[PDB]
Amino acid sequence: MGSSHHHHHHSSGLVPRGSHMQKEGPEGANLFIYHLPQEFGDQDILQMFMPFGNVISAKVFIDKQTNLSKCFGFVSYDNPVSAQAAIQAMNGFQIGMKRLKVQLKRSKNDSKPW
RNA sequence: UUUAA
Repeated sequence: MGSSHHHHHHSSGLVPRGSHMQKEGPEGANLFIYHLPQEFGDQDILQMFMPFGNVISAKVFIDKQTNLSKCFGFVSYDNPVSAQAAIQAMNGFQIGMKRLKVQLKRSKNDSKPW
C-alpha cells in the first residue's frame, strides 16, 4: 500500500494507562523472592533489588481473600547478568527467624531434559 | 519454605 500520515504521537509523552503493570526482560533475567516478612511491598522489594541492576518490574504477592502479603514476590531485569548477581546478593539473607530464598522464574526451556 | 497475583 501507499504511504500515510503517522497521526502524531498518542500523548506526546509517556503512554497513559490505568496501571504501570508487569513486564519482563530477556530469558534468565527474571527473579523470584520468598520468605519475605509482611512489611514488604511492590515498591519495597523494588528498592531492595534496584542496586543489583536495572529492574524493569517488581511486585509482592497478595491474597484476594485476606489482602495479606503472601510472603514472597517477583522481580525482573533488562539483562541476566544483574539477575544472577541479585540471586547471590539476596539468597540466604537472614531476616527474622528465616533466610530469604531467591530463584530464577520457570521456563519451557527447563521443562524438559533436552 | 516457591511461579501471577
